[PDB]
Amino acid sequence: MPDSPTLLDLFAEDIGHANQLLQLVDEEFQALERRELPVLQQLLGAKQPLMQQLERNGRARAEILREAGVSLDREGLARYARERADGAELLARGDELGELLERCQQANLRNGRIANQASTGSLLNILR
Repeated sequence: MPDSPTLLDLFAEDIGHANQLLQLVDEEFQALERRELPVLQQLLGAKQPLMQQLERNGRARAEILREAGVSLDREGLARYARERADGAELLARGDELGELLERCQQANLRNGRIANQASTGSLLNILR
């Protein structure tokens, strides 16, 4: 019976936002390499709404799983998914999101090593 689209929609939205974040972090890497200072502030401004959306959507996904009485990890998602028609897609998207968030975290650490990596670093700590 359970077939609400909400969880899958949250994953779909977050994959889009994580891809956009990764691209902005790469854009920032290029700017740093090229010593383009003015753009760095603008790239921070572009990352803000994404990190907010990722934070909020993480909290949404966590709340859905918690209310279903499952653990907030891949085994819990798998339990949630088990009897759902959309279950294989849930799992596939969850795993893709986990890879993208890790890629964002790494790329941001690479930039940081070169304030504007702070909120990115924090949000990704929280989300992982």
